[PDB]
Amino acid sequence: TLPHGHMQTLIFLNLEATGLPSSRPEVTELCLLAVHRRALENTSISQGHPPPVPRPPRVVDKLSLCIAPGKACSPGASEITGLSKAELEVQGRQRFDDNLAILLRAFLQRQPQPCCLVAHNGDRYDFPLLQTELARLSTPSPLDGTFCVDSIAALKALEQASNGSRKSYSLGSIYTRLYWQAPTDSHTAEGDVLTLLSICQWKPQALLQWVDEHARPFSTVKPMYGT
Amino acid sequence: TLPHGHMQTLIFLNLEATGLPSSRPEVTELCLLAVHRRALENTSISQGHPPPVPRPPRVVDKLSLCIAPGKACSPGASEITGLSKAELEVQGRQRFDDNLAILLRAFLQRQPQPCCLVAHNGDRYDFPLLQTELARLSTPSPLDGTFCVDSIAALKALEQASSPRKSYSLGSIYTRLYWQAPTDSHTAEGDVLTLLSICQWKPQALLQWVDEHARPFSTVKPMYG
DNA sequence: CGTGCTGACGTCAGCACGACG
DNA sequence: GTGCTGACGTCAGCACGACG
Ligand SMILES: [Mg+2]
Ligand SMILES: [Mg+2]
Repeated sequence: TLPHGHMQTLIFLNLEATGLPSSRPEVTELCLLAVHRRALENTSISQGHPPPVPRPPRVVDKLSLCIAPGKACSPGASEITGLSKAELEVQGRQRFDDNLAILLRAFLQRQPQPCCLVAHNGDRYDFPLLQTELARLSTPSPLDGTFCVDSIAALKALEQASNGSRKSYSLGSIYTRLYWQAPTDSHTAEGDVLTLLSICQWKPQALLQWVDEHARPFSTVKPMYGT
Repeated sequence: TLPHGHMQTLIFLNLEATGLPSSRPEVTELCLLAVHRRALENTSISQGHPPPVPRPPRVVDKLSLCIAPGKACSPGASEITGLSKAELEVQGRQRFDDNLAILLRAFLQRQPQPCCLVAHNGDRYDFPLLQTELARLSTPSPLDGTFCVDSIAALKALEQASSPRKSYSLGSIYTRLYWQAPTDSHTAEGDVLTLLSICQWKPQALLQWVDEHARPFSTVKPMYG
């Protein structure tokens, strides 16, 4: 019926990095926003046209970190994120190390199981990358026993509530289509995490149902690249 | 002199709890916002009357957690924070436990040293309460080696830019500097951001003051035992 | 009876390039 | 390389009611 059961926690995830998948990129900034199932069900369903941007739930756990990469950012990436290896290193940020894994483990162990990660284009980007960054380490994966889904597929599925042109599923395109405003704090880890949360809160009940149906273990995601 | 060196990181801190010091209160929500020295110094300079609310730095490590207490919130505490033991437990939030200490340790270890906490009224409330919660645990204090200060003291100091009986509550100071109300009132993160704005008013002066007044968190005495 | 139309489904070659930083 | 899409082959379902 439901592989793995009803998800008790969604953790909304977004990464910034040195560049794109060709480039064997490294993670520059990470954000996690953990929301319990109830919290999301209790989102208000008060929708005219346009419906207002849903207000985040009161109760939320959040983690936002900047990470020094082992290589420079592409000029392109450093433009759009507002980050650079020079600046992270003059500010004393660390690499993606075992210590960061211990942090992530403890954050996740505070969330009730089962537990699903949620990232826009996460099947192709955030989950492989993270998997690579984590395999490098001496510790055991903090993400073992955790599940994951991609919000593009979620929102594609959900826009079977209505047929014009074939339309974009980029984070921004979706937000604007649904709420008729520009989103904000673009290409900062937390900012896009909050945008993502807003689009998932559009139809909470339907989303959870779909997450429950399509959730798969993080341990099956294959690394973007190796060594 | 400068008793412990230049502080390389400021961690802005704020708690919500089940009540006030005469209850033996427990922590319900906790936010840490870590900003490097340089990131503070690179804040754009306040000018004009009022000056605009400074924009937070780009580079920031942030932690926000809700925590289930072992006892009920007071009616007053629940109203003002928007949190209640019932709601925290239906949502599966945990106690302040050994695992949370590990978490906090790892967060702090990611910050360059020396490192100072900053809390509004922390000398009387946040630091002792935190000290209390930590002493209950089987682990060592994650805050060994970390320093602390109170922002009420710093902001008193800094407002002898004028030459004079004001209120030094968080909202009073903000309204005084920026002529606006602050926004997400009595949510751990909200008031941390409001605190950061305050501290970004005269970034240089503040860091000077923090360097002179930072003291070890180990010397803070618990609220209760 | 067979014959032969129709609509549903799974497959695959061909085509336009998304969507992450 | 990915990820839609339309063309094609296949198959199950359905309509015929023919005759002495
Ligand atoms: Mg994204
Ligand atoms: Mg306070």
